[PDB]
Amino acid sequence: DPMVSKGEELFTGVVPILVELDGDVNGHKFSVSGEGEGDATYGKLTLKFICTTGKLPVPWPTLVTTFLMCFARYPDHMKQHDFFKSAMPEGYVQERTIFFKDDGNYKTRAEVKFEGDTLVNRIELKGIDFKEDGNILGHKLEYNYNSHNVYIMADKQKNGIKVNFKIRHNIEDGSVQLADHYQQNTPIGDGPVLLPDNHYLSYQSALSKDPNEKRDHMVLLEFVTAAGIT
Repeated sequence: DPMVSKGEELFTGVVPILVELDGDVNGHKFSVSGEGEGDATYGKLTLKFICTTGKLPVPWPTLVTTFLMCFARYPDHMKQHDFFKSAMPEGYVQERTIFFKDDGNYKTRAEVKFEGDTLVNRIELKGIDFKEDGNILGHKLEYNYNSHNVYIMADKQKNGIKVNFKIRHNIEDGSVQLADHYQQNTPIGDGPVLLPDNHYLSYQSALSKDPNEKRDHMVLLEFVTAAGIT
């Protein structure tokens, strides 16, 4: 399939990844740069994020979804459902609103595209209506991450896809902080793109630290596989 092959060819190997985020949460201004590589053949990503403005004013875990769906492993039997690679190299806009229960919300707009051999994820994030002493600005979340599937649906009107999913961030008392995700993606380019039938991506995420790193940071190892059309 010559259409589907174009975007596929870009992901057959290990691809360098650049992430840039510019953020403001309740007037806490911060920037994060991230680097690593992704191997979509295996749905694998390896990333390290640095807060370049000092201390991250929010928990790392809350930014994990915001910090690369083109790196999912879509099985062969599902290749006609891979919107994300089909939009490449011209890329796609990923937009979200993320509602933290009993707290504030994040609004994000990201451009995911190739710049030569590097896959770039450029993000702006605005956070509003957060409680200073809430779980987010008060840093009350565990430094870990639960496995979640995420349900991709076609969004014909936007030449694109939508996603809604809920993340549960474990708290230091057995409580969970919910983060209700609404997401839309649309091509940057004008060309044909795949419009999938409903399916989902399964995510597993592990967070760690680098002993040699003195800046505030997050090491992220992720695996992501498409499923749900049998």
